[PDB]
Amino acid sequence: SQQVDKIKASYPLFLDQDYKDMLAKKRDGFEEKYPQDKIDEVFQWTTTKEYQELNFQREALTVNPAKACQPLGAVLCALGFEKTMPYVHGSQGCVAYFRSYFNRHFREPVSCVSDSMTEDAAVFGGQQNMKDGLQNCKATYKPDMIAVSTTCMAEVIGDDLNAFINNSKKEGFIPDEFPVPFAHTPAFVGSHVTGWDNMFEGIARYFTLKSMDDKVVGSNKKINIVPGFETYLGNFRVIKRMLSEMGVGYSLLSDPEEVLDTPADGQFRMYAGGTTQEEMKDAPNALNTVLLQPWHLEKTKKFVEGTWKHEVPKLNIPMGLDWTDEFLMKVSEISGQPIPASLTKERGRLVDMMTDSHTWLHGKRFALWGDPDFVMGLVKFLLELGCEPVHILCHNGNKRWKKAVDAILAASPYGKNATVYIGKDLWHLRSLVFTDKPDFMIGNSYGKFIQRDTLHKGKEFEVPLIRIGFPIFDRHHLHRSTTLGYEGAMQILTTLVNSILERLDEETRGMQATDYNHDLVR
Amino acid sequence: SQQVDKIKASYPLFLDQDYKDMLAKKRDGFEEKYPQDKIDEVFQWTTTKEYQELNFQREALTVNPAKACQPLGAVLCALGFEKTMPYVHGSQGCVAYFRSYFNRHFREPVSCVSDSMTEDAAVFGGQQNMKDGLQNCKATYKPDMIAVSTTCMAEVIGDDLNAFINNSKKEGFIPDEFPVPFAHTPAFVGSHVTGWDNMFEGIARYFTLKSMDDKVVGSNKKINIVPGFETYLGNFRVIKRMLSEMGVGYSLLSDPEEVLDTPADGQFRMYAGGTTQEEMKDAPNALNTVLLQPWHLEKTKKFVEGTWKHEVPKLNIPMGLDWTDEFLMKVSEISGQPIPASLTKERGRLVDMMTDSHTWLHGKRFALWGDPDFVMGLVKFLLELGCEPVHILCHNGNKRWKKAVDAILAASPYGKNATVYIGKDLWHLRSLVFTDKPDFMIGNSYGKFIQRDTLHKGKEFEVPLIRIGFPIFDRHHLHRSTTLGYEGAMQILTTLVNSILERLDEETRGMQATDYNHDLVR
Amino acid sequence: SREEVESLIQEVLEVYPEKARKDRNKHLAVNDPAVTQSKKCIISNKKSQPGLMTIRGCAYAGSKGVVWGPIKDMIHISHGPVGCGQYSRAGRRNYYIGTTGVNAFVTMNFTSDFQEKDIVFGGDKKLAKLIDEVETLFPLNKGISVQSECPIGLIGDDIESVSKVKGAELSKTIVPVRCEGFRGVSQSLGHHIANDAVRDWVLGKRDEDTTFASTPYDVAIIGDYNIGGDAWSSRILLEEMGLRCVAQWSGDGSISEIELTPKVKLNLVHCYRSMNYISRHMEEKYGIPWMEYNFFGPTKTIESLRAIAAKFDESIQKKCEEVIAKYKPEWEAVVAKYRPRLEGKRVMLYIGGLRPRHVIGAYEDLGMEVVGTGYEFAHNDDYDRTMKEMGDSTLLYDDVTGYEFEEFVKRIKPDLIGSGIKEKFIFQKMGIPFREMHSWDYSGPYHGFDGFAIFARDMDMTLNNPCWKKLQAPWE
Amino acid sequence: SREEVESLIQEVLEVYPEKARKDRNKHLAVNAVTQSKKCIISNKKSQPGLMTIRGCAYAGSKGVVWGPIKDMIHISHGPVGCGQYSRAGRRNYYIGTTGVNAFVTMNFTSDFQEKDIVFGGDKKLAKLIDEVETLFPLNKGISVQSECPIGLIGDDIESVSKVKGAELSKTIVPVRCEGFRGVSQSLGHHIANDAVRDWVLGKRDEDTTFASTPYDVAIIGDYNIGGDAWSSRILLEEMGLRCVAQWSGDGSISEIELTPKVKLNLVHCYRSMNYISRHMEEKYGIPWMEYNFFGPTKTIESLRAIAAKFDESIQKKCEEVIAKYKPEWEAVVAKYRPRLEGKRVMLYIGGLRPRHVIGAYEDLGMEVVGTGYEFAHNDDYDRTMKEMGDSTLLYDDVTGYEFEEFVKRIKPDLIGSGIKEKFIFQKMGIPFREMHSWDYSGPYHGFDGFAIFARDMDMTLNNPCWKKLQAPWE
Ligand code: ICS
Ligand code: ICS
Ligand SMILES: [Fe+3]
Ligand SMILES: [Fe+3]
Ligand code: NA
Ligand code: NA
Repeated sequence: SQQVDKIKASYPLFLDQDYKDMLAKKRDGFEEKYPQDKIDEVFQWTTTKEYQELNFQREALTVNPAKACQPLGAVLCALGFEKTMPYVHGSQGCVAYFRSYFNRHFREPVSCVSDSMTEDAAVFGGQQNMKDGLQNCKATYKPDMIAVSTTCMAEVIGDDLNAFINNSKKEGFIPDEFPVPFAHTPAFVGSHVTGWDNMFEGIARYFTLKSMDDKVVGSNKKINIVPGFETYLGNFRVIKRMLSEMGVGYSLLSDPEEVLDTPADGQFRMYAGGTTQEEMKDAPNALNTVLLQPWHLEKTKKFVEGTWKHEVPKLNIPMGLDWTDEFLMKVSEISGQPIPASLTKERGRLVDMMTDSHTWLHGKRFALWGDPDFVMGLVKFLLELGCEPVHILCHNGNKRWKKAVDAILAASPYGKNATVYIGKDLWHLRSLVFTDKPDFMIGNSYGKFIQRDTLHKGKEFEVPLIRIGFPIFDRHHLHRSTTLGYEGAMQILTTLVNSILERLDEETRGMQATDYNHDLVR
Repeated sequence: SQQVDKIKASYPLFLDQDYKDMLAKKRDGFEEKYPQDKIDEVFQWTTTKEYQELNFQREALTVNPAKACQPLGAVLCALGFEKTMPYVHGSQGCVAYFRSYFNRHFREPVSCVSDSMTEDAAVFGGQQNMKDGLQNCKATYKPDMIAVSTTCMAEVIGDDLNAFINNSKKEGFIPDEFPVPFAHTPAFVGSHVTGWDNMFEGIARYFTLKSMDDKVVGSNKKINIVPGFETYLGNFRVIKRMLSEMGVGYSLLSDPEEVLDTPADGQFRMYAGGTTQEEMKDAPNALNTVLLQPWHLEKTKKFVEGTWKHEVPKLNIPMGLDWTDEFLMKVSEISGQPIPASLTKERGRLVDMMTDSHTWLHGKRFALWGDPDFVMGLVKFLLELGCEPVHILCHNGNKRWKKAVDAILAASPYGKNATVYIGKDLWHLRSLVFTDKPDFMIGNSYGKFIQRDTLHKGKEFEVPLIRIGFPIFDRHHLHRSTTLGYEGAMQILTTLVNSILERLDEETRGMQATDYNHDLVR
Repeated sequence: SREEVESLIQEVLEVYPEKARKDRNKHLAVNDPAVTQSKKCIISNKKSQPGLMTIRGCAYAGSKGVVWGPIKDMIHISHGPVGCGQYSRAGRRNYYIGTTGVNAFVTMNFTSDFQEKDIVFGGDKKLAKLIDEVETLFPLNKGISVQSECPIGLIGDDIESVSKVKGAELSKTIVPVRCEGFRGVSQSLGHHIANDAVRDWVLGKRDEDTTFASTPYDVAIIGDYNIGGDAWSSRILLEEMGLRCVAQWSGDGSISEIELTPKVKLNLVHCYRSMNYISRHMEEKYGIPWMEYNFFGPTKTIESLRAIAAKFDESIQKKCEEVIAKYKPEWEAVVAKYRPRLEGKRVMLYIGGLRPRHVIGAYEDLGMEVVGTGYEFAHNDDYDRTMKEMGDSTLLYDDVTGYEFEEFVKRIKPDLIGSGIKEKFIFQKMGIPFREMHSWDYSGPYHGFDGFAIFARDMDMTLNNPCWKKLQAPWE
Repeated sequence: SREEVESLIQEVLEVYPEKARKDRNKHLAVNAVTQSKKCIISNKKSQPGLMTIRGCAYAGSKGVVWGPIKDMIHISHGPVGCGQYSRAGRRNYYIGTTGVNAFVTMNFTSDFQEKDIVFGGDKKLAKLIDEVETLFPLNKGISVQSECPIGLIGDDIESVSKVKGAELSKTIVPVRCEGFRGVSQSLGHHIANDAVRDWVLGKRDEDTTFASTPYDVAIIGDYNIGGDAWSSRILLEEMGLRCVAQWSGDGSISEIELTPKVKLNLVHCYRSMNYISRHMEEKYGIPWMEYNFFGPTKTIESLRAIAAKFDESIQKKCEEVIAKYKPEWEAVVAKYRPRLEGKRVMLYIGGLRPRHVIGAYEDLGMEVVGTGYEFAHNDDYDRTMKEMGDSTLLYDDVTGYEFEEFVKRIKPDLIGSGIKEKFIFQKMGIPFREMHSWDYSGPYHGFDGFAIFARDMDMTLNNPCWKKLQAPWE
């Protein structure tokens, strides 16, 4: 039933008595469900010392991964170029998934096409898809560039992207001078960040490799900035903001901030902003190239050093205090620009917030996950804050990365109780927050089901989720936030300290029971 | 007892069994406390309509006010001028309170002095306190200006601020040319916002009134901006940012953004930034003067129109979409500058966020409080978002203000179930959220004790607090936020929709009970 | 204006290369009451032209996403690389009652996470290992399905041998499903492949069963996936009418419920497209008849309640009128409040395989007019039915392209658009109210009388929202 | 040291005009100092315009003494400023149902407007008393905390209290704690102690109902900051004593009214509560002693001194308590003293802590190089001389400029003071702990409190943030 003035959605409609009895009768009549006490026994078993050991014996089964597949990152990389249409050579279902994945995180349109390779293309290759695909896409959506990647179907059957695009130009489906950069992105290799790296290198390949004879390193007196897989609008904007403040000529290579944030003013803009093709052609003339997230830009690095002849600085992701300091000092050395009073003051304000908030942050234990560069920057900042990154999980990390992070934990007393896990997933992490319970989780929206599980064992055991990372689907407009630089460190600090205080307020809300500690001032 | 590796603070230490029994024996032995069931009976009574009717018959008793006294605002106004020392002529206890009040909201030093008027000033006035006070302060803390207000003791005994300062200069305690503006700020008139108005008018008086002959309106082609009582750093910064983007010459009169946010870089800065004495001297030469919070700047208004001959525009506080539009359109007309593409795009981005989040905001009911201008701007924005500001309380509002807000509610179908309360306090509001329960509260930190009360009746009846306003003592660094302009509307929108969704997640976290609606994507 | 819709159709086709122009011309039609052939107004269930940005999905989404995923007490293995299981993780709101991770597993993502080494040597040995690890860590699962992603067939693996060997080894139901994304043209073939996998590996498990106590009023809900509780709000009404719902497929469905479906007296098919296959098989093998029904809006629900009841005896028909009379004032209150707020407004739809026609009556119950609908993967029997639901001279579009859908909106200028997540923010930026008709915009349910109140409330809040008045800056 | 402090003292004073320089010379001392009278003056007027940290007599009555009494409603009589700025600012912890039977963190006020200045607030107060009784029926007494204007305008709150008290058979306590009375919160303590004596303490002098035991005791001058008194009574009762009452921390009016029954008054805060303690000795014969529950050394010394005032059973249980907590606080020092040893601290607090916490710092191997009070008296400074070391710096009612300048030359590793000082020195790169509100931590009393105190001093002194005050590029 419904009362017209007060409509009930699924919650709490199905808590009505008649819906509750019906759901009880459906279960007892036809579901053959394990008795509740058998369910409770097993749930308790799944939280134990025992279950975790078996859980970490897994070799074949993955449960609740913390990574996506390559072509997802190739799409995001392609969206950062001017009037560029990302184009995934393979099956259509992938593209609908890529688009929907980014639609929900950015709450924005995401334009991307497939060439609809079918069962028949598996037997004789997808070259006809490529020729008609390029021609249709160019004619219908009018892009200045089409950046081509692959689904796993195209990879396994061996479609040669290079030959296929060349034949599409040969037989006149697209003009010969029309830019069609490409990159193979097998979903069974690496993860979504690898697809970003492969795509960017392919695009850098296209506009540069054959034109090096006229290139002089540093002639454009600029610094190239490669952001990598990045899903916070504020991270693109804070990097450009700091460089402009320093008066440093720069070129952001792949910059999707405009297309991922168009205004609602009565018209739909398929393309907006992005790195121009000329900025790509002129990149070799830069003083140097800075990789913002080097641990998933390895191939790009080799090309920037091998072909552009740039000596890429060894810089960590600009997260936290020390690593933003190092980023700014290295930019100052390359560009000759001094760090201005404006950025030195912003630094002191971040340190000020650390001094005012250290009494509530000190010793707080965290479980966290994400991409390799995002994770280690979060690790470093938590140490600078006096926190303990107890569980550090990176599903798509490698051994070299884990060693660099282990070295960081060793240089601080707050890394004493910390362990770095690679190749493990969120079901592994579920065990850790039960066995070695932390105070909070820092992770994406998938982590909400882990807090779900912890609360079921008991309120005392609940581990609240702090949403930082990708993807964040159950909150609105957090994709606008910043995690890099001092500004991003200021946002992370405030979120962390206030999550602690909101949880303290919750635990001291009980009148006459615990509200003696329900202080107005904290 | 304590475990060395896990020290317990007051919470949860006092939940230990031995402390629980001790507290039980203290109560049963010597407290002569009312029986628990009598406490429950009275609590339930205090939530009823009956009680509310009695609560609203109050004429003498105020309980849990939502306002401060005048000199508090006079201090904040004075801190916004360059190297200015706020100076409150009267008793010293007030100043310790003013400073501590602002210390805890801004988590920053607050410089303010008193002239320690004692019982003996009751009989012979505080003139010796003024002469020695000015001389000591000027000599010790090296201010460029001393801005004088009054405590209520000085007001009741009738100290002539004008004569006292003039004689202090005559007999050589301070230099004759040393700037000493003053303003009477009786705590028994108006509220803290009135003290801001009184102080600013006194300072404008000081630097202009005797010099109007050489003044030509518009000769410096600037616009004067009076912010009023303002405790969000981002509100000062967003106004200056939008005008600079517009290329509009402006003078922010009273700007404490620098001194309320100095960097921790090894030295303490007593003064930082602020409106210069010249900007005040030259203010009459501006094209016009815009009052950002006009409903507590009437005295200032009359002086700017009566003496500077400026035609102050009829503008609401720039909060929300329509009023930021009107603010920008009026600035464009006065200055001749067009609204730039950057601000037109930022507007479209705010509208985009409204379209993405309207399904969760629609119909949501709010009880809110604060200063008059902040409240009506919050009301206006909530109506633009499809939400219903059911309980609108302004303890220091007046009848004309209530009429302007009532007219606003009448021009929108979302103000239909709304009532505006003036002269009522937070004990009144507690009753309203029980008898006419909304979904959330938007208010300052005092509102936390109302949510406490609501939860005690039942989880079904809990009204969560959304912290916007002054003072915010139980969270860290929210004073860095913005509430004005499109940027502030973007922050408020995000805060509101995510408070709604965080509460939905809490209510759908129970496994097998309500987590069928615990959606990953919202 | 039939002439103007047909000139609008040609105009939008003028952008395409000729091969795309000749194909798309056959999937864009203007409905005409003098014709319900479908085989003469429009073609469907064809290739998606390459490079035109189809809204379509794959056969994996049609099997794992749509039919198999919702089955709550089984664990479903996304067999292949990391992508498919992750992009599909808890994306569809197939609501269920259960203890997730212990006895229920819908919202989780089990996958073999193919590495290159599984491409080289094959994933059959990894799959057997994974089945054992599933059995160790999740002992209370009542079955396992293996949802084949793209590379499984490509490399030549045999999930069927693994399933039979491991199934026998553990005496457990293990369902191999050949739903690789390259098979077919859309999610549709995933429905068919999944229906056959159900038939072959699950449905017949209790053919020799003689314990199930049968009643004359036993029924099953076929093709309701409980989006936001759609099937729960449909079951309340059937059981108030006196029927006993033995099973629901797949929304909040258990494997035992599926296995008991051969026992029922009547199969109630909501989604014809995804579930007509298994319904025909149960009529041929067990003799159980099946009928289609519609629980969208009060008009269709009442028509459905009376048609279902007519298939039984007078007692059920009597209770049918009791249910109708009980909810009569409730849905009348909903219409009295919201229809004045929505009457005369025009709606354009584009969804999957049923809803594009099924929700029309509900819009009309609030007095709105569907000026355009379309499907991503419908067949000509879906379009035959759409022709009796749609009005004269309205525009129909099959597997519409993003460019086509944009252009069509620009000319027709509907007051509301109902479609999917990839379309929502395009038209919201154009200033046209949008409601998601897949996930119900995280609202719902929309089925039954209780759902009509939410559906009506949702259409009102968005179409009449103040935000739509503010798209143009006052100085522009 | 010695000459190095004395020259720092004169060096900083050269900025003042001579009248302020001459006065402030008398309030700055370096530690035959058995007699305060003789090396520093205290409890005088503050110099105008020098930014004193002091408060008022209202803060001394409503803020510290009366406010914490949980089952009474305390009326801030006057304008809105005083009740609002002190609302829930002091963490005088209590058990109760706020708004129903307890009212500590609420703000009751008459909200003086100009009409009340003109015509007087005596009629408004009587009407307010009635409104309190209808809406808060379970209050067991009312106090009227006068703010500045009450005495200046010529009100008579004693008559209101006497008239209304009889009509309603209710305890109504007039407190004339107007902010201009005195030079600080000190007189508010004195005014509040006398208001207790005159209007509350004598209500059960002829009532010999309460069954007394030889071990009945009262905690005088513990306001339960973060639970300080709870962490103290547990030790006294484990020793076998019965704490009849705590004043005013989690204290009830009935508890206060039963204090004349006890055998011994245990005074923690001498400054704020010595007045009523001497009075109960004169009228009821109850002796009183001072004690210290800051750190294990002082707590043990206090437990054994308190126990010595009873019989062998209490002295025996004293050693049992000491032996129980011995391994606990030994683990705390073993963990934290290595991390704090040799570090130097400067303090500045109200009227007791500046001397009361020295032993706790030394239990962690720290050295208090400077302490001072806002509103202490010469008997507080006499007691300070024994606790402080040779050549340390003493300062009475210090100016913000003085306190900054002193820190700049001494360079302590930690500063212990209040909220108005915290963010000054944090920006200077010096670790700071609030020694008023315990920085929202605590308790710090007793053995359970020493663990928190040590953890708090460690977490702040050794925090990584302090090494980042200087940008690597300057
Ligand atoms: S199954 Fe089909 S696309 Fe019939 S694949 Fe799709 S939950 Fe749609 S129009 Mo998403 S044939 Fe169901 C559908 Fe309809 S996922 Fe849902 S809304 S009624
Ligand atoms: S009462 Fe006094 S200023 Fe003895 S007015 Fe003050 S809660 Fe201080 S040094 Mo705040 S004489 Fe208590 C005090 Fe000490 S408020 Fe607290 S910390 S031990
Ligand atoms: Fe958007
Ligand atoms: Fe600060
Ligand atoms: Na795919
Ligand atoms: Na005062």
